[PDB]
Amino acid sequence: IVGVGMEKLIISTNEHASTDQGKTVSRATTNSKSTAVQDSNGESWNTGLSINKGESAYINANVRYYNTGTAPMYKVTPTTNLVLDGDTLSTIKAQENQIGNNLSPGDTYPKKGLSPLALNTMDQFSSRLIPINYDQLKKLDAGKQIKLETTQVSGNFGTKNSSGQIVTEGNSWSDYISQIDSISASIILDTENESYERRVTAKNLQDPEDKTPELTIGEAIEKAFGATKKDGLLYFNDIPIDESCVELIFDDNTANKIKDSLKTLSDKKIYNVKLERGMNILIKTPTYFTNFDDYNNYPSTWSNVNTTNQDGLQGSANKLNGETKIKIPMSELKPYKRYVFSGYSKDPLTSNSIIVKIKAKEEKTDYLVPEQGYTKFSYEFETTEKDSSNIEITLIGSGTTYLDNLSITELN
Amino acid sequence: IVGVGMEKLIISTNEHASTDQGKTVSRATTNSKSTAVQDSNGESWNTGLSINKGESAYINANVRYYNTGTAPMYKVTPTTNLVLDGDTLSTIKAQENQIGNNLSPGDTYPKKGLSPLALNTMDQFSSRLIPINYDQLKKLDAGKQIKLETTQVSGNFGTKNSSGQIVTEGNSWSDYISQIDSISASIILDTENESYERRVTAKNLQDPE
Ligand SMILES: [Ca+2]
Repeated sequence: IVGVGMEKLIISTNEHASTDQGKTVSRATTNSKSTAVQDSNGESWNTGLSINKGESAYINANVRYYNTGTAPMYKVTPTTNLVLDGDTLSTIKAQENQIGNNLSPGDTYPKKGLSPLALNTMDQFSSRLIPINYDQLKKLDAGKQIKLETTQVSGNFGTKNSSGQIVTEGNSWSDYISQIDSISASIILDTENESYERRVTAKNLQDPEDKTPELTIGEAIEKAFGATKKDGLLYFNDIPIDESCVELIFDDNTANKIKDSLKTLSDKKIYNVKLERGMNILIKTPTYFTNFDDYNNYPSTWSNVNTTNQDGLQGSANKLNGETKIKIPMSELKPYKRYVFSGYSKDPLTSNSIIVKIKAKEEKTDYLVPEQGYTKFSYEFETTEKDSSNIEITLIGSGTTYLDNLSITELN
Repeated sequence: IVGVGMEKLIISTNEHASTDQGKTVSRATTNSKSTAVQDSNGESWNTGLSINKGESAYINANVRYYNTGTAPMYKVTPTTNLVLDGDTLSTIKAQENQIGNNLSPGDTYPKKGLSPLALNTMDQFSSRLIPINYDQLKKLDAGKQIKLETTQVSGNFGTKNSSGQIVTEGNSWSDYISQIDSISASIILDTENESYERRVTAKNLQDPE
């Protein structure tokens, strides 16, 4: 999975400015019928400027290639789009100057610690720069930006023979993109400072001749991301990626399919749903999360803690008649980003609702009525300038209610 | 292990200069109701200067290639970056004018005692000079420096064919770079007068096979 990210853009205006300076000496005489003598001298200066409306300026872009798949790509030749407002200025296929020989998974071309490469030419033989129009130049000078979109990437793969001779010529990756994408379900894991994109084969139910094995979502996740099991829970390296401990974001079709297939399922767990073709699953590991059993990474400390019972999702409730409090030092938060606070609450015996207050950019209050089963609430907030007041949150509520798996995540 | 080290850079200003010179003679006769006669002589001088803001100057680089590995590289073809402040001016791949046919370990192309090769073209056919902007040219005139960073190198290796000869076409190191780097550890030794880089294979304890 290869993408292109632009780092900065350079505008080169194309004008022809010149200057002049002269000097003239004259002499004249007259003979009336009385004589006259005339002298003259002086200096002159001139300035000029010429601008071509058709091709007013040129643009240069610095880019970085990154890979997040499971296989390397040799001879990376990506194609990029340049958009100003709704106008695609040009599409440039990478020339010989901008082809990466090797791009291993998790790596980057150019390697981390090196300057980005410059894509400033459009023709096949790297001889004609990228032009713009005068109106587009005025739009650029007005503060508008240029976005870079990647549409396709061409590369080769390696085949090893018996005696060990890698050959990467004629082994295009484009012969397998359509076939692989049409029989597989895509799963994405978005950890901090890292991202993984995977494809897992899914069985077809209408074809009696499809002998490929059947997988559930949990098994597919474990196979794809190399997760390990401790006590029935999935761990990536040390981060728990259990259903209750992360954020699952689907598209409309996958959400509808999961909802429809959850009715006939006994366990009523998303990880037990059968994986089907075309599914799109995204997992976002939380920024801060604790389960009151063995995990905690919050900068502060919970005000009220009572985890001396076998309750909650797994042996942890942390709730008495008093209300809890969190102080956010704001020292580890994005200056401009929207966050989500989520958790599970169960009300065994009917009581009053729970009132939540969050102050990060705006003061918001909501009332939730917990049920006999734990239910996610997932309220939202947002930072302002990284130099604002500490975020304080209350979970006002009585009636010996319960809590578990309270987490904070970010969104893109 | 092939790298590129720049030695100096040369700026060629893309200015146009012109000069002129003139000389004129005149005569005017007028009758009034009289007799008037006029004789005149004049000269002129002009100087000009034209500059293109889009392409203000060209640049040239003198570079060498050095090898510190254990194997030779045939047909060296490195790619370099030109950085002024944080702006990569251009990414140039070596054309046929800047290819090292042979580079034995510990050697240098060109050999020791020869002047560095000049990199001053950017297109595939070496028919186009590297341009810079007016702002970039002023930055150069303000004392700022251009740095050269190499990103990748393309080369060949030799093998015996069915007739007992040696063939270097179609054998590329890029097919093996990733495989070698994935399963090996790197060790570098820096002496007073030379540097050595090596790759040594390492065992994976989590794979029983
Ligand atoms: Ca728990």
